[PDB]
Order: sequence, then structure tokens, then C-alpha cells
Amino acid sequence: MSKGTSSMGKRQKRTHAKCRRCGSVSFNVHTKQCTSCGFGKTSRMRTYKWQAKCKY
Amino acid sequence: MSDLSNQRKLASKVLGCGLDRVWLNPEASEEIASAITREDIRGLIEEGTIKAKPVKGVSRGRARALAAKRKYGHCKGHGSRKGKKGARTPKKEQWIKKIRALRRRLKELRADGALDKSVYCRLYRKAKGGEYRSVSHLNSHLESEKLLKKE
Amino acid sequence: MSHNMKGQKKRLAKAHKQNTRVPVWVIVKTNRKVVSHPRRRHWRRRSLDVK
RNA sequence: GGUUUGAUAGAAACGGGAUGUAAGCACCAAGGCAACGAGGUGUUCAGUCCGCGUUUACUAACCAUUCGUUCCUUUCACUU
RNA sequence: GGAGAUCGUGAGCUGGGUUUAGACCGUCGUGAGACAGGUCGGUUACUAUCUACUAGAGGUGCCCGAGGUCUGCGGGUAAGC
RNA sequence: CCCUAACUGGAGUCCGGUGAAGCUUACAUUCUAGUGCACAGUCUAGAGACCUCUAGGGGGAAGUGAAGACCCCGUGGAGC
RNA sequence: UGUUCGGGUCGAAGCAGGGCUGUGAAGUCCUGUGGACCGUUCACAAACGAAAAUCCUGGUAAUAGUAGCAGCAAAGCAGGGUGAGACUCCCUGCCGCCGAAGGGGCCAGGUUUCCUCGGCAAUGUUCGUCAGCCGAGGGUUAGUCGGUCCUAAGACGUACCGUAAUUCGAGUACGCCGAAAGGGAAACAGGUUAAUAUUCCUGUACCAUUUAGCGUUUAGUCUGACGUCUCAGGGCAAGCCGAGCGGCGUCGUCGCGCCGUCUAAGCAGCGAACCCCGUGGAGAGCCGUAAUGGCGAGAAGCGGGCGAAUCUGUAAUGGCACAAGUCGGCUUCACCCCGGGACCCGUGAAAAGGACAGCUAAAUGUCCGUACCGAGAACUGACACAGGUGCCCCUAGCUGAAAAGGCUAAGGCGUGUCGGAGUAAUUCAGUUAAGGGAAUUCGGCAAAUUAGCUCCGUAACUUCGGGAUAAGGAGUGCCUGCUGUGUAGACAGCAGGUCGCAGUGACCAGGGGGCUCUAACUGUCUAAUACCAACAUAGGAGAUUGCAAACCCGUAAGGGCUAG
RNA sequence: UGGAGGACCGUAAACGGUAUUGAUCUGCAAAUCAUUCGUGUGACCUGCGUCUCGUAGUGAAAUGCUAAUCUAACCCGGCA
RNA sequence: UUAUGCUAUCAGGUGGAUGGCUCGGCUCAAGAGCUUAUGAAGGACGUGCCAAGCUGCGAUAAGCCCGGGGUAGGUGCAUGGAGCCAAUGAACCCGGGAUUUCCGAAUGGGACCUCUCCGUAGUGAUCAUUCAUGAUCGGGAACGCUCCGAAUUGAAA
Ligand SMILES: [Mg+2]
Ligand SMILES: [Mg+2]
Ligand SMILES: [Mg+2]
Ligand SMILES: [Mg+2]
Ligand SMILES: [Mg+2]
Ligand SMILES: [Mg+2]
Ligand SMILES: [Mg+2]
Ligand SMILES: [Mg+2]
Ligand SMILES: [Mg+2]
Ligand SMILES: [Mg+2]
Ligand SMILES: [Mg+2]
Ligand SMILES: [Mg+2]
Ligand SMILES: [Mg+2]
Ligand SMILES: [Mg+2]
Ligand SMILES: [Zn+2]
Repeated sequence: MSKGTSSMGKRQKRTHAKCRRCGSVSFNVHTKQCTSCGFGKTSRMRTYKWQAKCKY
Repeated sequence: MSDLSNQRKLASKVLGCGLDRVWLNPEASEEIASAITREDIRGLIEEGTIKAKPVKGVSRGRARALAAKRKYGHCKGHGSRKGKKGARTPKKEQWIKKIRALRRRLKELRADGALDKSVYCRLYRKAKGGEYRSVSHLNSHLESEKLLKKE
Repeated sequence: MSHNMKGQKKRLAKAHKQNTRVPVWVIVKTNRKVVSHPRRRHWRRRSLDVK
């Protein structure tokens, strides 16, 4: 259908479930990883230095 | 009289009829207003303050008489056909009934004994080939060409 | 009808219990300083992300 | 424009019109053992209808309010 | 008969041509591409604030109070060709 | 189409309830000519104009929507 | 800020308005408000002075009591209630809408919207005593319904190896997950609540695992387990007709019209086709099917065996106004069983489970879901949104080829949530129009004409298939009486009479022909300005490569093509 | 007799989107509605599941599509 | 009584500026500095007489036990009703213990299922020894060490 409100009626599925380790709704049900804390990918918790300004 | 929609729904569930098919008596509004349980509604139905209006069907007498006339052979002219021939009588059914009748008649003529094997085989394949259009037609040819062993 | 497991139903029950008007005695005791909480919603609005 | 000192609007009856001969009843009807029978003829220029007229007070035009005094003050020629 | 009025007139209309994105033919270019050449296709937004005009009303001004009948300062006309 | 006419339903017109948004420096009852960055309701000289309200189609406010898509410029970009 | 001198509840800062001073930035005083802090000399500092940035944040005008509350489904009126208050809430009568969807069942999704009572500030395009709104309380019960169990595409984990290194990377081995529409052990009827019911209660059943007793394998096969089209046979829910019985309606005349006349699983019995076996002896030919066909490598016929849906009895006493409750017949899809044929340069899943050795008895059968909506108001698009998800699966009578269009049942609604009044222009969508008939316009755009079925007749051209519904003509209603085919349902045909301007009388339902350009055709395409001559295609041709190949991905380990 | 075909007609079943250059254009709608149309037994339409993605994917090829964004997506950082 | 209006001031509405106050923020200096398989940080769910949020706590659940300090009231943010506790020394503060649901390094198997399967009550993976046992895994504001490693920008290109 149209790219606007006509194709937004098929919006009945879900792509992210709820994570066990952090409780945030960011668990990818296809790749089986949490996109916020990294659960499923690793035993460590996801942190990147680009999640904040260079502190200078 | 007050909001009696609740008793309407309850009576419909108890009776099983549709909502608009329930008839709440308009002089007994005070007494119906106190009915709040299924037991009370059953008591009310027994006393006659409630009931179900009869269903009005679709009458069929006119179509019935028309069907009788058509069954006699009338009211079916060219001006009433509106579907292609074949939609009114598929050709395969016509062939099936024709050939089954012809074969049963030939089989019974063989069975009783007035038709030997040779002429039976010839007539069987001939009717398969489509040279007789009806049982009377076949009987006419049998009684003309003498192939039956009647005595 | 969204067949749920035990945990999903548990979280749904909690999110149901959070829709409550603040108790009247709380409003009396705090002298009309607490009159609402940020957990109030309505079912036909923004969907909750509990599940 | 009219308003009882009245035909302004409506009802009733009649004139002038529109359509096309109402329902029931009687006789006939191709036929059918019968039951039934599309339909025709008579009662019947019939029935139905009129955002037109005439006659006729039969019902309704009744009952009232308001301006033509600055308003209170006796800043009044009023009036208890 | 010929001209003018933002080559009068798209908050009146139309969309044929030109002037987007697609493609074909010819000629250029090694090529991406181009033609000032041809051909087919291709969205026309707005509830009128102010003023102007066309008609209809309510006031106030002149005035004894009210009503009636007129005059005519002016305006218009093609009323006929 | 010559050449338009009557009729039907929904809006509009009138009354009750509910109830927004977009243009807006200020003033503003205008018309003609000139002048002026050469396309003025506001300047110069004339001509007109009693005020308020309703309806109506859009002549004008170089009407509103929008830091031009056409052309040029930038020792600005991107793709090929 | 350092320092000197002070003011204030006998009223500080701040705010509104005034008097005087200074060229000015500004200072000081007075009056009203206010209720606790504020200055000054000499110096020093700075997050130090706003009218403008299509400036930022907050508040608030005009527009304006204006647009909208119409277009696809034009719906309400009378009488009686409740209430402070009634076009809008409730009951009855009339009049209406959908009726192959606006009804019923449910996935995903929602998450309490479900039921009762009490309210109306806000929400509801108006009001409201109403409510999917606001407050309080209540509601979901399983060995048999699902998940759970098996595996498909395909994921994930551990190890091995690579990488400077990992949370990174292909493969191999071992595991483990992946379907609420694939496979699958087992339950039906009735009652009960305000809201739950194959779950609770009554009755009648059934299936597994363990323990005990009584016996035993064949253990290797079968099943689960399979495409598209087409057709015969049997059965059945729905549907229809006749007779009797019980109700309701109509009743100006007649005597018709409608509703009901019910009964589950389980258990016991029977078996149509295909197939297997014993006889049989058929050809200058016999036996069959809707059709294909079969036969001395053994037909017809005659016997026996394995073998379906459904049907018969019981369960049969439950429900019904304990009112009747008895019988026959026709048809039957869109559902079940069984068998045949055709087609493929397409061949149309796997595993758990089940069957073959079980019988009797008691005990056990944990866990999770279960309310309600499933959409023109419960989902998604910011909305009580004319879109989309779901038209996903089902549906009665007449007309008719029909699930089309029209008219009605059952069921759901008068909420595709503003009313009154009836009088201008203009506007959206329709009905009709004398005479002419494209003269309009870039252009027959737009609208009109034709339209069903039967019969007759049918051109140029042609790849011989077509063109073709070519073109062009005639018939069609109703009544009376019949004939033919067929087991029947039904279908086909005839003779006479007769009405109207008109007989597919409404609904539905092609206008046709000729000459050119272009692409062979069916197909694809710029979601939201381009459905075309563009892309694709079958057909034609060329090139590389003999597999540790050609071509390509990776840093590597290793891979795609390649089960070739 | 038989029942083949990227055959024919045709549903507001389903999928698509020609023309009106109609309605709406602060809309019912950040692409819908009405009539008129094209395919409708197949190179068909479709539910659920699973895989392929940023100098990369997918594309019967338009620079189309990759969450209202595509001649190189989006979030944060270099970045004041 | 001149309507619709224009200018100025006053009274009131709406609104929340100014002033005064401030258990908050920010910067500098001095100290102090690891924790977890004896199950951490973080999360989900539960827990109160009337209890929705936050805070605390964990089926012993705004909490239990012991020692010291403290002395007459207590029941968190949050002075409401009704109750209870406390001179057997409470509340509160300092030190030490106990209980400590499920997920999570998460570790018997499995997660679009924070629960579920077999219960064989569970040493998950990699390692060292005498083979009793022991070690590593996650978190931490910045600081520390090793390895891999751009472009905008400047040069007025
Ligand atoms: Mg997009
Ligand atoms: Mg840093
Ligand atoms: Mg103009
Ligand atoms: Mg330069
Ligand atoms: Mg300012
Ligand atoms: Mg209907
Ligand atoms: Mg309201
Ligand atoms: Mg599984
Ligand atoms: Mg109206
Ligand atoms: Mg083509
Ligand atoms: Mg091509
Ligand atoms: Mg078609
Ligand atoms: Mg940036
Ligand atoms: Mg440079
Ligand atoms: Zn997480």
C-alpha cells in the first residue's frame, strides 16, 4: 500500500522482547542479543566510550 | 419504570431468544424492576410478565403455486431463460443418463434370452458409437431388423 | 487472545494494580501536597511496554 | 393587505379541471369428468384527485402589551 | 478595422505548447552525457482581515409632532442600430 | 454545442448548542495625475466622502503559504 | 569584596502614580500597597546595562461566537416512566437499516475495556439522569480444549582452528532449540452464575505411566506420509414437499400462513469399491466403463477371504407451555469415504508416535492459559480516524447460471453520535428536455447508445490455430390442454386463447466497422504527479573452462556455484 | 464421446491502479473517496516462520526499495 | 442617555514578572581507596490496618538477635483515623550475627518462555597438584600498562 498510514496497519508483530539481565525492552528475538546491555552476546556488560562526550 | 436494559439481557439469556424478541410487559414495570437474578426471571416468565415474541418467517405459498405451475410445464418460455444452455443442463449428464439407459436395456435383453452374443456385441459397440438416441429408437430398430430372438 | 506465560501475566497484574487514585487519607495527611503519581494511564492510550 | 362595523386564511357543498371506466356482483370465456380459468361485456364518461373560483361566519383574526413623559426628585407646574 | 489595459483577465477557467524526473529516433562525444532537432507520457494550494463594487436594512443630522402629494440639485442611457 | 429551462436530495441562507486555525510595525472611508530605488490608501496638487450592519462574486492590497527549483558567484559539496 | 559612617515593625526591599534636581545616563522626595531587610566614604572586581537575531521559553490578542459538527449507510414519531432538569436514558406500538455482511467463531494484538452499585468537574464533535468516562466491590476452576511432545527452513552453545586480540570469523564433531493453522492417546449430553464452563454439578464413558498377579514376540515390515487438474459411486448437516397432532396470527369475504412435533458420545452388529485365493476354459472374437480399456503371461461366470463412511439397536431418561412428542418422500453442496484418468526439461517433507501379545485389580495423571474485544468505538495509523490487519473461516426463503443485483427471515442496530425552520443567489450529486445532431474542444473529454437467452447468418486477412459474441436479422409475457428424454430431480418441444404504447417490461446487462505507426504474445515498473514504444520473455549467436577447472567471497582459518 | 490451454467472460472474493486531469486539498486520510477500469488455474494472490544490510543488501532495472528518510539509511562520537 | 468608537487614569479578573527567603547545585583543598562462587553490582516480583509512587526490606519481608552509647517517648518521605510497642530500658546511633524469592559472572539441561524439564539433591568451561583440594570468570567515577588505529581542520586550493 502507501508508504504512510496505509502500511502502518500491519504493525502487529514484535522485534524486541524484554531482557532478563537489565529489564529493558531491547532483546532482539532473531539474533538473540540484548541491544542495550549485551546479554546473550557476552558475559560482560555493553559499554562504549562514544556514549558520552570526550571529557575534555 | 427505570432502566430495564439489564433485565432485558438477562431474560434474553434465560430464554435464548434475541434481545428484541423479548417482550417486557409495560404494566408490570415495578415488578420487573425487582428481578435481578436468574431464578426471579424464571419466576417472572412462569407468571407471564415476560415472554418471547413469535418469529415471523418468510411465507412460501406464492412460490409454491408457481412451482406447481412450472412442474406442469408452464411459465418457462424463452423470455425466462437467462443462463446459457449447459448451465441449465450439462451435456455430460445427458450423455450419462442416455448411455446408462441404453446399456441397461441391452443387458436385460441379453439376460432374458432374446438376444445372442454376436448381435449383443455389435449393438453394444453401436450404441457406444451413437446411432440410437433413446430406448424406443433402439426398440424400433431391434423390431425392424429382426436381430432379437423373439418367437 | 495473546496466550501468556506466568511472568507476562504477573507483570500485567502489577501494571493493573498501579492504576489507583491516591488514598484520601494521604491527601489529608500531606495537606494537599500529594494528589497524583506518575503511574496513571488509560487502557485506550499509549500502550504499556510491560510485555 | 385584513381584523366582527369582517369573505383575510381553512372546512362543507357546487362550478371548472386531471386521468381513463374503480371494488363487489351477474353473464360469457380457449378449455377441463371436475376443481379452476388469463380475459371480455353490464352496473359505469365510472372511481380517485385538485398547491383554482363561487356561496357560506361553520372554526380562527380573540386577549392584550409598547412609543408619542430623560427618571428620580417635590433637580418638579405637578397632585395626597 | 488595427492597437492599449503587468504582451488586461490562473485567491476566474483550461493545460494544447514550452520548462523537471521515464523512454525511443537522428547527429555529436572514447565515455559519463548533450542538442539550440523530432516523438510518447507526466499533481494546478487557501475558511476574505482591509478597500472597491453590486443589492438589502438600522441609526443620527436638517425638522413644532405625524401623514400624504409633489418639485428636482444631480446621476444613467444605444434603447435603438 | 446553437441556448438554456424546470425539478430532486446534500450544503449554503435563518434559529438553538458546541467551538478552532492561518497573513498582523502603526494608522486606515477612497479616486485621478505627478513625484519618488523609474509599478504610492499614507508624500505633492486636486476630486470625493454622514456612521453602523447583512448578503454576494473575487477587481486591488506588486493578497497568503516558502531564506527560488531558472541564471551567476563560493580557491562550498556529492555521485558518475 | 575590603574599609569609614548609618537607616528599619513609630514600617526595609519591591510595585502603581506624581513633585523637584541634572544637557543626559539618573538621583532624591510624596501618596497607595507591602510585612523584613537596605544603604553610604575611599578603593577593587565582574556569569555587569537590550527594541530588533524568519532570536529562545512562558502568557495572551485579533481573526471570531467565524470554519467545522453534510457528500461513502438522508431515521425517526406517538403514548407511558424516571429525574431538580429529557430531541438525545428506559418500556410498548408504528416506521426503518445490514441481511454471502454492519450477523456467528476466533488468530495476532490489547490488557480488565468484563458484571453490579454510586456519580457527572473533565472525556463523548450538541445535551445527558447515559456511557468502553469517574469511584467502590466482584469475576477466569481441565488426565480428555490448547501449550507441553516430534521434526522442517534455520538458529544457538561447548570443543578444534584463525585473528595483534575479542563480545569477532567459515567449516567439522557433539549437543540443543525452532510450528497455539505441519505430525498428534483419550468426552459427550443437560443443568447451574450477575459475570466461568467440552473445566463446576447429574448421568453415561474413555486413554496413558507405575505396582501386583496371569502369559508372551513376527522384530522386521506397515502406518504417520504427502503434487496440479479432472471424473464416477456411496453417505450425510443444511434445504424442500405431503398426512396427523399442539399453539400463534388473520377474519370486509375465504381458509389459509407461521412455529413445534426433539435425543449426544460410548458400546454391539452389518458392510460398497479396490485387492487376494480355488475353479472355469473365451477368438474368422468376446467382456466392460462417464472415459481410458481387459483377455491362453488365462476373459466371462461361479465360490471364499481382508475391507468405509454411514446406518440399526442400546445409552433412554434428559430437556418441552410433563403441549403435542406419530410418520413417509425428494434433494444434497461448499462436508466425509472410496476408486479411475491425465500432466511434468516441475516428481510434490522429516521425525516422534501407533500396529502386530496382551488380560484382571487398585493407585497416580504435576506445570501454564481460560474474563471481554477481535474491529465504521476495545488492535495499528498522535483521535470513539471512511485507511490497514480479518473477508481469516462460516451463513436461511423468492427471482436468477449464480455466494451478482433486488425484496424478506434469524441475529444486530436507529451511534458510519448535533438539532429546528422550509425562503434567495451560488455550489456537490442526480431526473427530464422541442428542432438540429460534434456545428463544442488541443482531442467525441464527459454523458448517452447497445446489453440476457434461442435460432439463422457471418468478411478481408491468416503462422491454418484464428478472426468470431465478426458484421447483420427474427423470437421472448400471461392463461388452457398436452407430447418427448430420464430411475428421478428436472430438461426440451407443441396447439389454441388473450392483454398492454412497450413482455431479458424493474434489477442486471458489449456500441460497432475501416486505414496506419509501434511492441510478437501472457507478465514487470518510478509505494505519494510518468502502467508506456521502457524491463522481462521463448528464439538466434558468441566466449571461458576437463573439475586440485573457469568465475567469485575472506586478513586468515575456509568457502559460493556444488548432493553440480 | 473426451476435457487440454502462462485460453475467454466476469463479482466492491482477492490483487492492481487507466480516466474523470471529479470530491477533498488547515482532509475521513502527512496519498483517502465515488464512478469508470486491468488480471482473476497461474511467470497467480496470501497467513505465519526463517534468512540476506550500509561503499553493503535486494531489484523482470525506475537510481526503485532497505520502518512517513536513500545518486550511499539511522543513533551517538570527532564537533563548540 | 451620540449608537459603534478613540485617548488617558482608576477598580476588578486572568497571568505569574520583580523583590525577599532557600535542607539544592558547582569549584578548589585535606583525607580514604578495592569488591565477588561463603554467589557481587544491576533487575523482576512481593512486603504496610486503612498504602498508589518513592525509600527500606525478602515468605522471619518499612523488618529479627547480641554488646555498647542515650533517655522518655516511638510507629520512613508524609503531625490523618483506629490501634499497638516502650522503665523486662524502646525509638535512634556505633560494632557484630541471622533470614536472604527468581533472574543476573549464573554455573544440572532449556529461554520472541525472569519461568520451566528430569530430578539421577546436580564439580558450567579452562587449568595445577600429593589427585584430599585449590585457582580464574563479573563489577568499579576517573587514574594505570600493552597492542590496533581515522577524517573533518591548517597550509587561505
Ligand atoms: Mg521509506
Ligand atoms: Mg576521554
Ligand atoms: Mg487574478
Ligand atoms: Mg576566488
Ligand atoms: Mg525583550
Ligand atoms: Mg435489505
Ligand atoms: Mg459534553
Ligand atoms: Mg520443542
Ligand atoms: Mg443542518
Ligand atoms: Mg507488450
Ligand atoms: Mg527491450
Ligand atoms: Mg477477466
Ligand atoms: Mg554529529
Ligand atoms: Mg586547506
Ligand atoms: Zn539487556
